Amino acid sequence: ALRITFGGP
Amino acid sequence: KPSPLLVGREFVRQYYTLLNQAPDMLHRFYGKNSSYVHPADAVYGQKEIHRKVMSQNFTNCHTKIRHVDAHATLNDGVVVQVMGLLSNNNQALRRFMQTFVLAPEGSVANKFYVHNDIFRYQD
Amino acid sequence: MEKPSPLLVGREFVRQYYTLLNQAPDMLHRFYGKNSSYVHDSNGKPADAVYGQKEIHRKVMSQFNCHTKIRHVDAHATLNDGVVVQVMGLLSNNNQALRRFMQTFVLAPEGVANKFYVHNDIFRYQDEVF
Repeated sequence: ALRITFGGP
Repeated sequence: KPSPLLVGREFVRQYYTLLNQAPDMLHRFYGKNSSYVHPADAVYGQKEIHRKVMSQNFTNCHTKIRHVDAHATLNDGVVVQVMGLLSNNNQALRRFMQTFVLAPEGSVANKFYVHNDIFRYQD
Repeated sequence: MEKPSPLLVGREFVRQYYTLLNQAPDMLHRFYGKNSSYVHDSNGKPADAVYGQKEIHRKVMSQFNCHTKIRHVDAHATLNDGVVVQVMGLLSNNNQALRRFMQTFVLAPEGVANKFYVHNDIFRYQDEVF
């Protein structure tokens, strides 16, 4: 939940 | 919000590890309006950005990060400059800078997408 | 009415910026606002960056008859009708050795049309880094 993550909307 | 420099570190860490382990998975990071520039013109969107990435034939791509600036920018985004050395497919380490605007994905907390991606070797 | 190319925005700004860094470094601060962020080694390698107009002025006067050679300017649309500009080339302060550098502006609308301010000035000399 508090992990910074990356992906497109 | 989480420290910009933290988003900066983690994205950076995450990005060119993809460039070495799976370029074919790099597209996932990009929106529909996302530009990617490697002058050479911008491809846009996940589908073309993938096509361009696979075209660069990133092979055994080791990467040396010599600095990272990362600052809060408009829309609770983060701009990022990386200064570094990049070899590819066994070429000599070449110096370069890469500018990123990372932007909040909206739906999901602490999640960003790359809105801008600009890379230029200095040589 | 027609919108100005991002790349025009960027080029024009870089023209205007590296100019004023000769005409009146004193007067530079106006480019930046309240949430702005500026930098240009100190100790520990790459120095940290100030923020906000007042703090930026101090840091600018803490260095410039400057002469800039811009070898690369790229510029693109970003969030909130802003422009991210990637600058790259050479600087020499008070008639010294030309220095290689790698910079990144994020410009934003002022909200006067065609008027923009600097939300981020990330400047780095290369020698101090490589």
